[PDB]
Amino acid sequence: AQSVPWGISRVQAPAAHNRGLTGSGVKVAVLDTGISTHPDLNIRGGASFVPGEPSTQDGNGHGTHVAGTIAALNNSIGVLGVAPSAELYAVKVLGASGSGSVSSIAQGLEWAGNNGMHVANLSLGSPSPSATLEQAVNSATSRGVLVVAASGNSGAGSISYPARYANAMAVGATDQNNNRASFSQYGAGLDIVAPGVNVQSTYPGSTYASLNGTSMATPHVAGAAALVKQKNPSWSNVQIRNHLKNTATSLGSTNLYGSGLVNAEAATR
Ligand SMILES: [Ca+2]
Ligand SMILES: [Ca+2]
Repeated sequence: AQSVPWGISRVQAPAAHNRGLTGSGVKVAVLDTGISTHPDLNIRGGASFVPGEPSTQDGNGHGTHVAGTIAALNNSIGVLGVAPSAELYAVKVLGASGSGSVSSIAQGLEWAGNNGMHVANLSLGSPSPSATLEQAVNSATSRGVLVVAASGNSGAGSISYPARYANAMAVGATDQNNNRASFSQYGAGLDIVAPGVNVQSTYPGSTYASLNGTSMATPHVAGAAALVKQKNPSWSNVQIRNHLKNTATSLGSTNLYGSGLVNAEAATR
């Protein structure tokens, strides 16, 4: 029995699936705690930049969960990703405690750029600016990677790093009423929002779990970006970013919502 998580429907990913767009041939790096083998996931490869964790498997759960929102397989089990044919790469930059260093994150962004990733999902933050982080972001972006990052779960009216840097697409979280989730950070730099409450996805152990956070919102956008790239293979990171905002459903102040709610139907028309 396959279920479709509410968020996947809300961004209207199955309309895009019906048009034949599933993210096929699009390479997506998940910079997180790793990704575990799972019957509803296909991992094409990856790299670890965590000291003394040479494998890319997930000892936390967060990365596996984020990965399934992007690319859970279309079949008779589990859930369904926004872009269920995307090519998933596990880039481990966070440890089991869900924490890492800017050194690790930057090395991951370097690798993504160097290995031709189209999209880099960064469901993570730093509260404090880091030059190393911003140059890493800038670097990946000039190589052609589209960097998507979580705004943060503190509830404040400013957003975390590296989401706050110009070349990273900043994603906040909405609830089932399409309101801003109380924890979702907002303010200057916010680009767009996506479902981030009660998000069911894949979890280590061959199982499924429901989590809340802007970390859960971000992969909806990463997924939607892979659909736009399959339909428009010559488009740049910047064209995709702009088209997602331009086609999003408007929710009110840009301070709070960015351009609004990502809409995969409208972006693949
Ligand atoms: Ca499935
Ligand atoms: Ca930004």
